[PDB]
Amino acid sequence: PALWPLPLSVKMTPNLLHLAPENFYISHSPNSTAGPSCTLLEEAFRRYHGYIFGTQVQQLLVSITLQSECDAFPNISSDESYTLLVKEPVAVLKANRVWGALRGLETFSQLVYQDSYGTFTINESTIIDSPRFSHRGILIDTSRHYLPVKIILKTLDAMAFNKFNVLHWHIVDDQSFPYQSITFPELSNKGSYSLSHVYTPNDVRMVIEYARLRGIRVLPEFDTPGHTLSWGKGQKDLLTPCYSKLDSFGPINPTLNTTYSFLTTFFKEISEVFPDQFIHLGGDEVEFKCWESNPKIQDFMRQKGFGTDFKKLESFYIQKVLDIIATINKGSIVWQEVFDDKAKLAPGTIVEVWKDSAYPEELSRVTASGFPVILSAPWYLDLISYGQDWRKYYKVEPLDFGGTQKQKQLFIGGEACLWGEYVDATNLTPRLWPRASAVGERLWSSKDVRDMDDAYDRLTRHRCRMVERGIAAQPLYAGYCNH
Amino acid sequence: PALWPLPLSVKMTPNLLHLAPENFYISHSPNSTAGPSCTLLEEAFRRYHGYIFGTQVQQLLVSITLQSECDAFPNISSDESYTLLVKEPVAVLKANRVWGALRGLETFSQLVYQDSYGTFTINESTIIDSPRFSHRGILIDTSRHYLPVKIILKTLDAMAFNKFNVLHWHIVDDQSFPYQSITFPELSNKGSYSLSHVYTPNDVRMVIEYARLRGIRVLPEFDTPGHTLSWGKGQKDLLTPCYSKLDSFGPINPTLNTTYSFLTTFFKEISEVFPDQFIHLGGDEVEFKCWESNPKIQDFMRQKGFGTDFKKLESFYIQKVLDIIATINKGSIVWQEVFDDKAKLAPGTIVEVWKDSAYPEELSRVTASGFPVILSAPWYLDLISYGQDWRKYYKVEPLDFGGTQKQKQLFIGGEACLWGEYVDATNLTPRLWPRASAVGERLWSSKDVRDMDDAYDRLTRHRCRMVERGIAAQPLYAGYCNH
Ligand SMILES: *[C@@H]1O[C@H](CO)[C@@H](O[C@@H]2O[C@H](CO)[C@@H](O)[C@H](O)[C@H]2NC(C)=O)[C@H](O)[C@H]1NC(C)=O
Ligand SMILES: *[C@@H]1O[C@H](CO)[C@@H](O[C@@H]2O[C@H](CO)[C@@H](O)[C@H](O)[C@H]2NC(C)=O)[C@H](O)[C@H]1NC(C)=O
Ligand SMILES: CC(=O)N[C@H]1C(=O)O[C@H](CO)[C@@H](O)[C@@H]1O
Ligand SMILES: CC(=O)N[C@H]1C(=O)O[C@H](CO)[C@@H](O)[C@@H]1O
Ligand SMILES: *[C@@H]1O[C@H](CO)[C@@H](O)[C@H](O)[C@H]1NC(C)=O
Ligand SMILES: *[C@@H]1O[C@H](CO)[C@@H](O)[C@H](O)[C@H]1NC(C)=O
Repeated sequence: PALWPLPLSVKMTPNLLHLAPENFYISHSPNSTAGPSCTLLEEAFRRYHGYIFGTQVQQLLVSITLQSECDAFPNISSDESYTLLVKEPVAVLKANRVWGALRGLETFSQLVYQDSYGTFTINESTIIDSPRFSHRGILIDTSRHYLPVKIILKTLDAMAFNKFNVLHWHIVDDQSFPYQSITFPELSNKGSYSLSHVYTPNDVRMVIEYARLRGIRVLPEFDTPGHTLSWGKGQKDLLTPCYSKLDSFGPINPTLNTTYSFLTTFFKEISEVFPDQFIHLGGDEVEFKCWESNPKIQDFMRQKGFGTDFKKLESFYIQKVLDIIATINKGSIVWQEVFDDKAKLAPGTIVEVWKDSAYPEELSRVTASGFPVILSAPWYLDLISYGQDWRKYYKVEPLDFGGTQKQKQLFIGGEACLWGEYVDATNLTPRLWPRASAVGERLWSSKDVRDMDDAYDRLTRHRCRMVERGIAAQPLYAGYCNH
Repeated sequence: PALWPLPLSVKMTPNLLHLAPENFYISHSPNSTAGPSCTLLEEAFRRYHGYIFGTQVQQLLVSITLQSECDAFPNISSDESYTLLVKEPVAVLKANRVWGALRGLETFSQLVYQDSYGTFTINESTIIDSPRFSHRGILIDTSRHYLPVKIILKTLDAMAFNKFNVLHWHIVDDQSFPYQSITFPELSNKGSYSLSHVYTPNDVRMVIEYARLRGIRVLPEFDTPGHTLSWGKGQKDLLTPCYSKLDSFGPINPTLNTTYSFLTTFFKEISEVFPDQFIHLGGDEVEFKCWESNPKIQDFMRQKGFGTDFKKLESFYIQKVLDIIATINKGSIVWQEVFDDKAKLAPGTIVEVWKDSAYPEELSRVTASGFPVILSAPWYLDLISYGQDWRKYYKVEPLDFGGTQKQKQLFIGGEACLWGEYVDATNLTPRLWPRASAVGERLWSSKDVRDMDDAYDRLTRHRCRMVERGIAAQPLYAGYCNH
């Protein structure tokens, strides 16, 4: 009886219906673009029947209206709207695509409950729902700490329970390179913490398909030019050597052709491994020091007439990378610095705003320039604090920044980020849930859903539900669960 | 060979000795006051054999010098010192009491490591060790959230790995009364979150014996007169009705004869259930408004000539409870307010300093008045923050306050506290370890052990060892463990 996220339009009635575990079917409506050949739906039907059961409404008929997209990979443009008509003798779930059906199945399971005598019950009701924003993501960091594939899958399960639809996989960084590249086997061979802390091509396909079956996009992030210390272990001459030499290395060297030919071969591979339409190129916190200390780079700066402005060198670099992505049928997402340091961005390039200091203004600037924008700044869940910090994440109102409606339309969503300096398998799940659920509701539910007492009431029970489903979500406050 | 806490004296040699898993015995020296009939040692030998193994030193002989105390419960006066002589063919662990042997076994297990080829190895070495402080505790809160017995047992194991010797069990409080009382069945029947959220007499015995086998004291805290809301559900007319009329209640009513007869009977039961010599009476955050609003109490204040000074009414209450404890062969521990509010305490009453505003001065006052003191103030592990907060707990130097040497001798130790408003079985362990390990080394090791790099280096490996032993201790920073 606790809905989370709260659907767009909910109409409940005090009429009670009952379900019989051994005689309740989730089936395909005779009128549907999907049938038993639709693996995604067939698996969801079985999956949710187990989540639900561990007068009589004897069946839930599922009807997909338009071409189902059952065999496709979800996209930022995917329609996740759906309609739920709970009545006897047959309940009906209707949606334009399989994506909306997935969400509706989750909502339906949250409606079913057991009364005082253990009787499976559901109230007669009508639900009309659709997300406020299209990009609702969780960022995981598998470089600062390697995360076993199983916990990544458990995270995707929790994401589906919360209607998140994007897993921003910040797979590599300075400390380690777990991604196993087939065209460049020395990256992980030499950059991984160990050969037992790597993601084989199969581990990757596994995350991706498991995510697809839940309507979740897997956005890979291969951060450059900064945050690339671990890439140097296996790719010679990629990183920039620093000077008082020094045994220190800086960001990727943007003045070498070998750098671009390597990035060209590497991203062609990424374009073939990750089916998502987008590739996050990163571009955050590039340290200019080593570049400036390097003699050859000083000459390159002279030959290009960049003077002493290294943002131009950064821009030069990012623009060549951006161009490579553009030739491999992929879109690009970058951290705000790429935009702030005046790089020339092609239309459609998504900018992710992560810096907390006056981010509403950064939102105006980005959308003013006409670029799609994603907000993560107020949702750095790795920055833990004492108490109910879920309230501050919940209270955020993303569209509160100066701009026209056309500008506001460039805002496509946000992400709760769980960077890994202090996170691994021992503490990931409770740190992530239910704190991220606050971001989930703010990104899915209408802007007006803001009552804190009601939020607390539904979140408390949704958290217990996550625990009964095997997600070690931490408590909101003193209390207990009846599970 | 990552020792934690760092022993008092460690003399290491580069000579390597090796152990044969199938041919390595931990035995009673023929010269020892303990033998096979000593269950505590027999269980430890077995337990540590499994921890160690998941120029040959064939055996580790254990010699207890004075009366063993094998069948007793540990006490604040217990001698935990020991000596470890690691040499071939027989190593020797010698201690005055079994308590020191327990500590020695842990240290011995930390000296054994597997070399590059999986060979069990240990460096020839000599260790002389004893704790800097006698009271080294962890406070758990099973009221704000019920904790299944298994996580309490699990916590006791981690405490042993870290040389903690006191479990401060804040068993009840405002939100729930999990303790099952035989004399007062309704306290838990009506005050627990549910009947499946209680500690039966058997649950309590289990915690107590499991702790004893590890040289850990179980210190019970039944907080009064404040923090007693749940006690009111099953014991009528115990709590003070507040007025202004009001279906509202405050702390325990100190003016009724029924209160003291009830507490006399209740604490007699506690003195029989918990073998530890001390009972923590609590006494923190007593709100006076409810008392002030009660007519009958106002009368009592008049009859007693207390005027409008309710601290006198508080002192009155706690002094009577303190007297009850004194008549049942137990000592008392109280939160600082009892001392601060000028209650008359008998010699030997221990005062726990928990308020962090100028706690060093509070330490000065308490010891100046001649009372033993325990510090928890700077170690509130429930108050989480971003990053390596383990370092701030580690940097604390407890004896840095004004006082003579005699005053300083009254400081008997401290506790790392993990209050439960935001803690239950889903997040307790990773939140508690290795953060509490910092406090563990400050309370055990000498005052001069303060190098941060060395601490970081040993803690990091100690944390991996904890994970290996089944404790989901969270990471200190980026990295990995050689699983
Ligand atoms: C689902 O239906 C039940 C009715 O069977 C609703 O429960 C009733 O709630 C109202 C007001 O809260 C009470 O007056 C009734 O006593 C309840 N029913 C019973 C058992 O008599 C329940 O509120 C409905 N769900 C929602 C949220 O609409
Ligand atoms: C335990 O013994 C080993 C081996 O004698 C010590 O390690 C040697 O340390 C020296 C100098 O630090 C190195 O040159 C050797 O290469 C090491 N031996 C090995 C493993 O090849 C080790 O220091 C001793 N342990 C302690 C803490 O004293
Ligand atoms: C865009 C981004 O967040 N970059 C870095 C940062 O500034 O903070 C995080 C920790 O909070 C780090 O993990 C990231 O590497
Ligand atoms: C002595 C003591 O700590 N008393 C209260 C407090 O002030 O802080 C804790 C939370 O940090 C609460 O759980 C305790 O009930
Ligand atoms: C399918 O559509 C037809 C025609 O609109 C209608 O008569 C029939 O009742 C529908 N069947 C179901 C199960 O919805
Ligand atoms: C026990 O003590 C005796 C007498 O001091 C000594 O001879 C013997 O070696 C000791 N045994 C062991 C195993 O330490």
